[PDB]
Amino acid sequence: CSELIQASSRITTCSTETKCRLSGTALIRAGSVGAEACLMLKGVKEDQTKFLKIKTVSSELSCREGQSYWTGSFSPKCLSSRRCHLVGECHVNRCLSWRDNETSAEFSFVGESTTMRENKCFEQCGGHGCGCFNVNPSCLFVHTYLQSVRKEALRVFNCIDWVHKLTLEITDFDGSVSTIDLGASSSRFTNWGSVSLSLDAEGISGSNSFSFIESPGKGYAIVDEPFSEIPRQGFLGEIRCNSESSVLSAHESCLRAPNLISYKPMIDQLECTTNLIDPFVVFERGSLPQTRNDKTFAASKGNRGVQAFSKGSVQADLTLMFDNFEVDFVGAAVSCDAAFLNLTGCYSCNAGARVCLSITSTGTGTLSAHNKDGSLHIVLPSENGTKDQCQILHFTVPEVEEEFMYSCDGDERPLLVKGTLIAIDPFDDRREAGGESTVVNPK
Amino acid sequence: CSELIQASSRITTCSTTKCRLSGTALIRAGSVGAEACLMLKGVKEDQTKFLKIKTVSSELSCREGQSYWTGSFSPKCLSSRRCHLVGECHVNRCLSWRDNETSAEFSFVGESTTMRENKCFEQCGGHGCGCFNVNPSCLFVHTYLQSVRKEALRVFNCIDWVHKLTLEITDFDGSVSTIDLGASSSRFTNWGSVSLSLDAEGISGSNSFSFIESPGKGYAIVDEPFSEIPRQGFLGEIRCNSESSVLSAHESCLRAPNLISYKPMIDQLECTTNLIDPFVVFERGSLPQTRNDKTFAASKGNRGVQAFSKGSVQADLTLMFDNFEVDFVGAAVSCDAAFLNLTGCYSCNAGARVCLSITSTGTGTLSAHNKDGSLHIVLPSENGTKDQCQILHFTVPEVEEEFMYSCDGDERPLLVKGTLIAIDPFDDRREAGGESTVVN
Amino acid sequence: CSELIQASSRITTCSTEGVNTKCRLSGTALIRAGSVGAEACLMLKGVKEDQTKFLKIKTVSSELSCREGQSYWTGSFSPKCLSSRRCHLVGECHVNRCLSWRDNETSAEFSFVGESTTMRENKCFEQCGGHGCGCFNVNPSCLFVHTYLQSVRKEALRVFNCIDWVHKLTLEITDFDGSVSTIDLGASSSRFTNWGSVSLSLDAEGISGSNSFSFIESPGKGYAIVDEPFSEIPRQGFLGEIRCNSESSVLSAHESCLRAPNLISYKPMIDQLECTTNLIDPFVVFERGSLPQTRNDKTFAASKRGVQAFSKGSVQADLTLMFDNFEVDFVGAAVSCDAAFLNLTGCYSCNAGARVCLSITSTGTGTLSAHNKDGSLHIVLPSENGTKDQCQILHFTVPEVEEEFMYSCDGDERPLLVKGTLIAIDPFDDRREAGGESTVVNPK
Ligand SMILES: *[C@@H]1O[C@H](CO[C@H]2O[C@@H](C)[C@@H](O)[C@@H](O)[C@@H]2O)[C@@H](O)[C@H](O)[C@H]1NC(C)=O
Ligand SMILES: *[C@@H]1O[C@H](CO[C@H]2O[C@@H](C)[C@@H](O)[C@@H](O)[C@@H]2O)[C@@H](O)[C@H](O)[C@H]1NC(C)=O
Ligand SMILES: CCC(=O)OC[C@@H](COP(=O)(O)OCC[N+](C)(C)C)OC(=O)CC
Ligand SMILES: CCC(=O)OC[C@@H](COP(=O)(O)OCC[N+](C)(C)C)OC(=O)CC
Ligand SMILES: *[C@@H]1O[C@H](CO)[C@@H](O)[C@H](O)[C@H]1NC(C)=O
Ligand SMILES: *[C@@H]1O[C@H](CO)[C@@H](O)[C@H](O)[C@H]1NC(C)=O
Ligand SMILES: *[C@@H]1O[C@H](CO)[C@@H](O)[C@H](O)[C@H]1NC(C)=O
Ligand SMILES: *[C@@H]1O[C@H](CO)[C@@H](O)[C@H](O)[C@H]1NC(C)=O
Ligand SMILES: *[C@@H]1O[C@H](CO)[C@@H](O)[C@H](O)[C@H]1NC(C)=O
Ligand SMILES: *[C@@H]1O[C@H](CO)[C@@H](O)[C@H](O)[C@H]1NC(C)=O
Repeated sequence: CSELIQASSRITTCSTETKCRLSGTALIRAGSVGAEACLMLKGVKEDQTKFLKIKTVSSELSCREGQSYWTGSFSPKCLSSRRCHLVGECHVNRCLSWRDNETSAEFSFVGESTTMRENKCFEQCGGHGCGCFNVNPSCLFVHTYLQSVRKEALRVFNCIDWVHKLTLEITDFDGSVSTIDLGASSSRFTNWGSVSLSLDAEGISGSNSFSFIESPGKGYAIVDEPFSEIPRQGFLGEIRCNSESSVLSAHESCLRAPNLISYKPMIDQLECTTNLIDPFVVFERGSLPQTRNDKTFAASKGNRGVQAFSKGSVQADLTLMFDNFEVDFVGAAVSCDAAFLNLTGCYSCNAGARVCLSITSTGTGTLSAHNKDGSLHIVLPSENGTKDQCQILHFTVPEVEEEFMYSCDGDERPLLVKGTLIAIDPFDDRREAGGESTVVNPK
Repeated sequence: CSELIQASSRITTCSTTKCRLSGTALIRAGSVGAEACLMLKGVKEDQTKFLKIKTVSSELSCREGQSYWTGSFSPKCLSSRRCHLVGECHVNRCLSWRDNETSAEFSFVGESTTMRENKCFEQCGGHGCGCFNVNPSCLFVHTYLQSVRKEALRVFNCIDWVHKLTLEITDFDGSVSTIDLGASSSRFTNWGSVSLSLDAEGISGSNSFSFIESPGKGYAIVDEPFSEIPRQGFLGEIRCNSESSVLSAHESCLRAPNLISYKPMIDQLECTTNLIDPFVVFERGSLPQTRNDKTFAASKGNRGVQAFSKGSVQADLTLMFDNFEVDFVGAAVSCDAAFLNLTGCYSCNAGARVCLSITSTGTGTLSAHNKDGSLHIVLPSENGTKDQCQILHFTVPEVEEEFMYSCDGDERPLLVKGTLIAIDPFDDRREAGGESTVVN
Repeated sequence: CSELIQASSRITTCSTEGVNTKCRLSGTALIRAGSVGAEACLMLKGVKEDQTKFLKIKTVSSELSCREGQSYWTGSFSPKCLSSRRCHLVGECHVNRCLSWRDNETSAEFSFVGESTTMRENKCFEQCGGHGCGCFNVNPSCLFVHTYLQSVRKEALRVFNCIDWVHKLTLEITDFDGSVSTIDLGASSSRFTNWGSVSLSLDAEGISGSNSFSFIESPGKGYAIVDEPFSEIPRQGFLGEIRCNSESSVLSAHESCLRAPNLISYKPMIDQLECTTNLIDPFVVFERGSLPQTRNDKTFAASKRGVQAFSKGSVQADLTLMFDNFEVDFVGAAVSCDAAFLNLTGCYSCNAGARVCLSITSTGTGTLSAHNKDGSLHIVLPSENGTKDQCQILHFTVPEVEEEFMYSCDGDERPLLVKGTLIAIDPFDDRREAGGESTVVNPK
């Protein structure tokens, strides 16, 4: 039992059209995941007692997605062919006037594709030193196309709506147990009265913008940066498509930021390169579950989308109404014993460090702990028995040694969170790909 | 009537010693249109007094921060190629050319206060390129920018979101007044006081955003963080401090580096830009736009933007009644709800609009949820039949989703079904510019 | 006294485990935090005995502590280079050698430079040939370039984001003694006192708004806010386009530092060469956002370390009070205050905003609340017995501000005119050009 009640009152409710019903009313807080109000009720005018438990099972924010695109890993492949001045297409203005969608006759053997591709021409040296009788600039013709490095894609998306669901477990007067789902300003009729989410203060808060990646059949990941609305070089989605299949085939309908392919002309040699963000590196770094500002992001039931779970404290008021019954008393909290187990993770990182505790109690409650200056907060569930419970904290030193005071009933006792965390070196998701061209013999 | 009451108590208050006994009711705002019906009993006397409190709207006002003007810019250039050892084309000059130096090739060009730059690109020499001298020739270029359209756009961020909760209060005699309350504010009435005692209204979510004003044509949202300095490939890569400066493409405007591209072709030359079209950005996000159940729209008078909570509202009101306490409260009445239509897109920021036919016998709130609770609908119910709409976000083209609804708490099914359109991946970059005017 | 009472009743609490049956009867009071300086004055009466005692509860501060995530060091860097042009067929200037040059290949032209652990790169640019460029052969000459970076100033800056914002509500509680104690509450927390317990039963405090931001630490010189999202990797045109894992690595421009592609521009001029950078000046960024800074009524300041967000006006939290064997008898009434507009200093259309100051005359401790006509501007400031000045940040969009406020501490509002002149802040570019002409090496 948890101490959850904030207020208790009697209310008369009349049906205007004219019957009147008298109800006892209790304003309780959800408190935290696992918290449970134990209520014994007394009849208002009659001498009867009833029993009722209301338990906070979970607090979830469902991500309703907005804009979405597919991306992946890409790499360039080059065809090259240099002609002397006055040979082939290498006359006067042609090379310098070349268009990205004009294919040189040097590459006629190439059939038409539906692939992301471009064409270039670079003036090179002339004269004997470059195998030409003519001294004017020779023409290095280049045809390039993109290919998927691996035959799998990633779907990147933003979250526009975070829809709250507060799941409650209610043990009614008859002892029957039901699950009640409540949204914002929602009220549910029960056989003993009603229960309503009368004030909801749950929501995504903080100073960071973020988005998510779906890896088909391999889960989700968080991107700790704002969603990129258009293709931009140096950003995730600098190459993007409208389908999973178009990423795999590097289809021409994909969008890409300007100038993503580099060229290094070397007379008869030529390197075509890219320096793209590796989205799979991004995915592995932010692989769910991830916790940010006490919100745990993970895949929903059936891997349909992402959700933010509260695993500890919950900020929601619940108004209970009991027909013809009012509060006699509430169940008292019981103490719990907590022992530090381990601390694992990194410091100065978004993911943070995982602290695990062993919790022993004789009833369902909530462990609440804090460091001295109150900069750190631990909130974990307790029950009749002994379970390990973990959560994420964020530190900024390698050698952590911080004392906490904890309790489930208000009688605080010391607990030392001690461990070694690792550093994460500054990183760069860009990876060079590509290389020398395939040299075509002159025709 | 709505069941909004959370707590009821009898509180005595003492000044300094005069003491006043007031009935005290803690009610939830609930949602827009929700109305608390309170019959009071004389604490001292033997009178019954009726009182109604209705939530009319809940607005967050955007107090703006940094702001700039921008537009749709385009390049126009002059070019002139000279042979080596001719004119300025000597030794080091072309490779050493500075952006702010106008070539003597364009000595006929007057003074300017427009954004401009200058380049010199070496080109082929020798007989094949019309020069006796075999050394590299010099293609000089003078480029300035201009505004395509004769209109500009002001981009800005929002630093403060200031809450206003507007209440409609019905006195004992049936007199109706309107009260506005901000955070932690109270207001005296002729029957006591109403105060916003706990406010959980605010802008929450996983996205940062900004806004654009189009003078006399309304506002738009920008579903991306405000760009603090000029950056290539972002809105405001070119920006000015005024509207008039955008139209003249004045030299005081800022530019990110290297926004103008050059393609020298011996005697031909193209100067091009590939800039974000802010007008396209504007049209995509033109208000009203709804994000995380916040409806963003122009404030009345068309003076800045506001966020309206058109459905659910999270705020506690504390009511005090002088010498009166709560006798009873009006019961909620049930309503009938039927699906009307569903219009919009899927996997898009704007979302889709759902409309319901709602019939009831009194003022109240309709609440709905799909099976897994990932979708939520909150809409006002009234006596009679009225249409009500709200924005939802989906990720499939064919929607078929059963909702359970109630106004009184007794749930009934309802089917939201319709077809949503796709929005293809887009790029706001638009190519502009072209060939130069060739001198001589 | 403040009017903070929201509910009041008796609650009986009992052990239900079957061991020790101890039922305690408590009075219970649900109060709003209201704002900084808000103080509930509670006269309690005995529940089992004929006794009275006075109790006060005052909201002292509401702090959100930044638990940092990813972090990096940066600074202002500058390019320095050596250049040496060789004619075609001379030295390394053969076939396609110049066009094939790799960033990490030092030219033989610069064999004299010692071992280096500094950020550096090498280039080769083809230049003119023939007798006009001092060469016998007409194929392109080779301008070889070796470039290294250096830090201008001997300072560095640490840029970081905030992942967690841990709330702490501090209260001053005056017992029946007159004795005052300070208590700290986190979310859904309870603290026992000698008269019962106080618990933060509903917490509506948090970082809200439409902007993402991060922070900069200047070692021994405070912090700053950056009104833009943290950049996770080096990107040209952004803070952190060059970043390091330590302060000293910034100062030495160490090779372990990361940088975005092509941050060094080159201007080949036959035997002259300019190597330049146009990097974001992080010290300019720091100065613009120097703490304290107020955003959406949140005052960001140093912890005194790390950064915190203070709610100095309104505070949105409910507190649940339990009194052992005591219940609420009555509460102290709020008092009127009179406000006088002092001054208004700052800028318009800017993230920093403008600071308004009032002089608030009252007869007791409370809270002043005000609003302009359309309710787009809100003012919440602490009130005290006497005449005292108080200030807060507002945000405007005009150089000449004219706003009429209706203020109150009890509920009956009176007019108040706010009038001032705010400066404009022109659009800015944090980029600064650096570097210049190469040191020209003589051939060997
Ligand atoms: C609490 O559970 C008691 C039995 O649970 C036992 O389970 C074991 C796994 C181990 O944890 C033992 O220490 C436990 O005692 C049961 O006998 C009690 O009745 C329960 N207590 C309450 C208050 O329900
Ligand atoms: C409540 O509604 C009653 C019925 O509404 C009428 O108006 C029509 C528009 C349509 O809804 C029909 O059902 C009805 O003829 C009306 O008679 C009552 O006066 C209304 N009462 C109040 C208090 O609004
Ligand atoms: C028949 C004479 C001859 O063979 O000399 C060369 C040709 C032009 O050569 P090309 O462009 O056909 O192929 C060059 C091979 N490569 C790429 C290895 C350099 O004639 C000229 O010198 C220019 C007219
Ligand atoms: C008298 C020397 C002469 O006139 O011919 C020049 C030399 C090559 O010159 P270099 O590369 O050794 O140095 C010149 C210094 N510079 C480029 C900075 C001006 O010979 C050739 O052209 C090919 C053998
Ligand atoms: C290339 O694009 C241009 C338009 O920019 C078009 O006119 C031309 O036909 C295209 N060429 C080919 C081969 O598709
Ligand atoms: C830490 O403790 C938890 C809880 O039992 C356990 O699951 C986990 O494996 C432990 N990790 C390490 C590294 O010991
Ligand atoms: C252009 O900029 C240079 C900077 O070196 C300056 O000396 C010069 O006065 C400016 N104006 C002109 C017309 O060159
Ligand atoms: C959907 O129904 C609403 C309410 O009647 C109406 O205003 C709107 O025009 C309808 N939409 C379409 C596309 O018919
Ligand atoms: C330069 O870097 C390449 C990889 O890009 C490496 O293979 C090569 O060994 C490096 N050369 C030197 C001299 O460090
Ligand atoms: C404005 O008044 C405050 C209150 O005393 C004072 O601290 C500040 O210096 C004043 N500033 C100006 C510019 O008058």
